[PDB]
Amino acid sequence: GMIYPYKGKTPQIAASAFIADYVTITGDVVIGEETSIWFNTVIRGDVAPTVIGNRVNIQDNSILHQSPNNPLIIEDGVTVGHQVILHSAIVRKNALIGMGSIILDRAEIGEGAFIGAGSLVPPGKKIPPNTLALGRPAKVVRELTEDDIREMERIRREYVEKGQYYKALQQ
Amino acid sequence: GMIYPYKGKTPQIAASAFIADYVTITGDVVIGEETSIWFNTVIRGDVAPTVIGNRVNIQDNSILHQSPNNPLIIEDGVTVGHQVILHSAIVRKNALIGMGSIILDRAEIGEGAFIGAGSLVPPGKKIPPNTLALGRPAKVVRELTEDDIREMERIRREYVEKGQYYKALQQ
Amino acid sequence: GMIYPYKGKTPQIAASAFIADYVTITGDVVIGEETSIWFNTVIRGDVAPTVIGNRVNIQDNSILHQSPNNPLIIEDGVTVGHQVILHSAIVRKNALIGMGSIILDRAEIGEGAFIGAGSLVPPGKKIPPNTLALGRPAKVVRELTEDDIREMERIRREYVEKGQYYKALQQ
Ligand SMILES: [Mg+2]
Ligand SMILES: [Mg+2]
Ligand SMILES: [Mg+2]
Repeated sequence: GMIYPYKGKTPQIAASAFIADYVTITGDVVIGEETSIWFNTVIRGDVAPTVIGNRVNIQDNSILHQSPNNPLIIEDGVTVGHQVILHSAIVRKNALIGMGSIILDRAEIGEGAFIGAGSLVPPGKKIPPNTLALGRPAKVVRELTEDDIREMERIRREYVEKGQYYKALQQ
Repeated sequence: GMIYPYKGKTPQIAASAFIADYVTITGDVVIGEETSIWFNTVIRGDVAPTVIGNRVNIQDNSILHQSPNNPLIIEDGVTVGHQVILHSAIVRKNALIGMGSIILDRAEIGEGAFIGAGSLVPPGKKIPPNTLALGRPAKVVRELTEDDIREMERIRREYVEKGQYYKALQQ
Repeated sequence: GMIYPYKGKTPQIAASAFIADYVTITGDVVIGEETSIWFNTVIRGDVAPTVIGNRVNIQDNSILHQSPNNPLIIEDGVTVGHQVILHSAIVRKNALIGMGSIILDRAEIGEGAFIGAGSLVPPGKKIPPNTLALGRPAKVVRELTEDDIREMERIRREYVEKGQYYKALQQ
């Protein structure tokens, strides 16, 4: 793993966090408790602040960055799939970002919302809490069911465990 | 090059296989002879079985993973383009996956099929063998001319050559 | 950072160029003065020549490659966003390729053109200089305003400086 400062700012990573290999984190970045950053993921906090909560999982090959004056916020329990681009996005508690998705500047993903795989959420777009949105540009296609919420809950719990397991293996 | 075991399962890589730098391979994964896994690709076998045939090429920055109970099967001679996401997908012999595509769960890609760049094959979708499928979601547009099929044999064979060449350089 | 020669040709990189960690560059590749190749980017020059001008920035997780007899050309001042796939593209002076885009074989991006995020420019497609192209397939929708051009100027100016800043930390 690579850690780099930027103009006097360095990442603040919880001790329980898992930082996979070939990951790069730089600048003004805060990573919460039990959160896991998977393989080859890049997080450059050299434009605006980046705050990632607890028990969050940033899956493999993702890119997190920002545009001027637009902080990147990822609250507790969030799941972000493989190869996702988060650019100054605001991702509220428990949301899930489908793999291969691009979440643009100031777009706000509602609490518990689910973004389908391969979607593009345009600048400033707000996705209502607990809904399913997908497409390019992403549109809400329906609100979530209790079965969807159960699986989202299962996914983030699973990843907390996998992160701890891989963290151990890193010996 | 990073190899990790996962819960009792450890990657089994053929001797003639080329595993590029910054590649990560974990758990229940099996890689065949003469296949090449290119730069930054991530293959996490921690959800379900992953089997990769012989003479296969998985190009740069790809992500291979699985959903529960859905193995990831990639038969012989398959060409996986740059930065592709394969999730519990079943790719039949000699098929070609265009760069930037996303093949989702239980989606089966028929033998000799050609998935156009930037495509997204939805969960459970079956793609007829010997056909060309494009779009998001991918739709079959036509059949492959003998010329197409020969360009695929040319690519497939070419990557076995490059695979062994870079493998030599590595050493 | 990995630097590999290919079939007797080794990458020629200006001394002022910044090459981030986990970057892989091989073969027939020329990188100009002060350009910055960001984290996890892959530049494989093993099929056709690749020439990258000066003060260019290739952002994190991008992949540059070619098709037979189709050189990959990127002139001075070009900005290519995160996770971009450039395959035998001809990118003219000062153009900007939005993050998550796929620019295909023989496609040419006119001087100062701006490709919107997540776009796909099909093979052979030509984008007029100083225009905004969006979508998949991408389509020209309008012309760039005066401060759109001003912003583009600001962008490549910061990356030239940011690359030099990170370059120093690297040492
Ligand atoms: Mg950026
Ligand atoms: Mg997965
Ligand atoms: Mg290629």
